[PDB]
Amino acid sequence: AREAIAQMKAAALAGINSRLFGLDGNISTNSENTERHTA
Amino acid sequence: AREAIAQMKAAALAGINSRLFGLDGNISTNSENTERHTA
Repeated sequence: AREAIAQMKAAALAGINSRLFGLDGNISTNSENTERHTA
Repeated sequence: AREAIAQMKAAALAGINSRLFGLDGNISTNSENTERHTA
């Protein structure tokens, strides 16, 4: 049975790419403006 | 008659090869695979 177990564990895991990062929360698509308006 | 009996017993047994074994039950024409399949 020691063989058959390892065959199961290996058969049920393939293609799963770990990729320890998820996604970052910090977005900056465009920097902050910091300018004014007048008439 | 002691002679004639022994002649019968010897005449009626010839070519019979004893061969105390019959046949074994254990067959192994090809060993057991123990491998998997995936897509």
